[PDB]
Amino acid sequence: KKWLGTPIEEMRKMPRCGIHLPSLRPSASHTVTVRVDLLRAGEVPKPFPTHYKDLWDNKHVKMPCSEQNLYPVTAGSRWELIQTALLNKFTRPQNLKDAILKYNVAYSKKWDFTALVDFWDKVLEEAEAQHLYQSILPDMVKIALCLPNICTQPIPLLKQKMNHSVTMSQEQIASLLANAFFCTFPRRNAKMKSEYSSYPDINFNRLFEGRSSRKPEKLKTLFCYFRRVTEKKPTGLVTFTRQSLEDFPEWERCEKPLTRLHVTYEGTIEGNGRGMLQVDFANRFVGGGVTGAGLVQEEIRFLINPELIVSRLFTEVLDHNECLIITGTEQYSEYTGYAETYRWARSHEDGSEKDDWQRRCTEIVAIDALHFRRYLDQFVPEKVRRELNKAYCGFLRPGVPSENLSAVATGNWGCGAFGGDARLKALIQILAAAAAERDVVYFTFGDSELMRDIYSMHTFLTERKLDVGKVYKLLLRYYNEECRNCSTPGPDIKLYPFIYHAVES
Ligand SMILES: Nc1ncnc2c1ncn2[C@@H]1O[C@H](COP(=O)(O)OP(=O)(O)OC[C@H]2NC[C@H](O)[C@@H]2O)[C@@H](O)[C@H]1O
Repeated sequence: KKWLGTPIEEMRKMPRCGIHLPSLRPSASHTVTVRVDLLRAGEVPKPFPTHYKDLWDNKHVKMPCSEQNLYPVTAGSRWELIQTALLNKFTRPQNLKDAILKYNVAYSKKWDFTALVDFWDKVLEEAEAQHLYQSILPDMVKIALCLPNICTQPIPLLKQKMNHSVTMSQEQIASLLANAFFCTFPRRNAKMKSEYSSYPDINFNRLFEGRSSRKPEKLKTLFCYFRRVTEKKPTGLVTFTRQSLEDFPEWERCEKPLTRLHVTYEGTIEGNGRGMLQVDFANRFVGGGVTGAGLVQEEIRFLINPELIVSRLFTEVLDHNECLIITGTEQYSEYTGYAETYRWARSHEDGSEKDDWQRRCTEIVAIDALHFRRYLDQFVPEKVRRELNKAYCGFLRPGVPSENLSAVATGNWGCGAFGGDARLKALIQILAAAAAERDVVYFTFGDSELMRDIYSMHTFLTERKLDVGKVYKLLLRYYNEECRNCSTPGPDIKLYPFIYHAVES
């Protein structure tokens, strides 16, 4: 049997479980960059304000089209330099390289474009390369240079400790990412960098470097997205929300019961978690190394839903008590394989429903697990409380009643690159969801024994009526009784057998 637990169709999904969405209006906590009054279905949103307003300070994104974006000639407008550079024709890779370097002269010998030249000549066919520079690259420049006219409102930086949302259009995002592709964002490339050292990289320069055989598949995935939005302008909105909690459960005395579980070894979070809160196994610098090296769960999601990539422009590094909730992004590509075997399969027509704010019903939460430098560290109670607290922040929607919350679609969070133990992390998530009072759909990603063990454990704890606080205390018991006074890196018994034994006595 390929799944276990509650049947998947008894789990709450959006937009069916949701409360009627109230009128979309700006707020001290909500930035909205489009004309709400003119917002209609299938209609490309209008910007608000109508004409470019500029801020060049330490609270908002520094835009390439700002008058204060200067370069040494006397002080010259780098924006005029960007327009000059890109309005040239592209016949070969060198002409895009030389164009991008005109306004990034400091990095003229730190930036390699080997992956791009190979993609242009070797990987793509002639009719594919010809279509790239005669249609796709020109149409990318048009939307990039229209940034002033499309992004009229300053975009606020989502800093540590801020509970704030920014609601933006897909066309606006299209423009920003087009600018990112051409590496136009100022003050965002420094290594010794001061101001944006706590933000992820935004400019795409590293997408052209290296001799990795997966660089072309990243380009294909992004050029699939760019080709799409260029041809037919997208009409949706995307909300990015930074959540930062101060009051977490007192886990040891939490009387809340466990909730329902559906767990399967077939399918994926994105493929089979439609209308559910889909977890992104993030880096605290959101997006990971999507714009560079790195091609695992987060990056892949960031590439097939590239409108997530723009979050890197305004999202400060996540502290332990924080997550980034992105609602509205569209999936543009399909893929095969994973990491070194990842490949772009084809375009994907997203058939998701949209809400009263014209966002696609796709909620993604970025929560960073801890990167454990050795296996035994994660069982230390403070590391357990941290991961619980991170997941709990990822799942909790205060302001929404629990019966109006979808299930969470998640998986082996923290247990790939970050060396976590899936059984420990599964239980952590199940406990987090229970505190947040939501159901869990778990994808073990091809692992059947893990599915059985997770189900059996959930069932055992449910039928003995043990609450969050009792299970938490068992985890603290596991460390003290079997991990603390431990001879070699491994203890004499694993977590699950310990729980079974300790509860049965
Ligand atoms: N699409 C999908 N669905 C469900 N499960 C998946 C999927 N893709 C991968 N996985 C499973 O999740 C596991 C964890 O993936 P990984 O990307 O290693 O997550 P980590 O949290 O360990 O890694 C965090 C780091 N990696 C990329 C980020 O930028 C972080 O720096 C991985 O081993 C797979 O078993």
